[PDB]
Amino acid sequence: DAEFRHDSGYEVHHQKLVFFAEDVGSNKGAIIGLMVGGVV
Repeated sequence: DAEFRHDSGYEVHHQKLVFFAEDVGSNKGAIIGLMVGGVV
């Protein structure tokens, strides 16, 4: 994700992708909520 306004930062070799996947996994919950609607 944007660690700060989509700033640059390769971080590491591929562990960066691993972390991204985790972010994604968790996010899904909030994502569904948004799809439904905040006031829904």
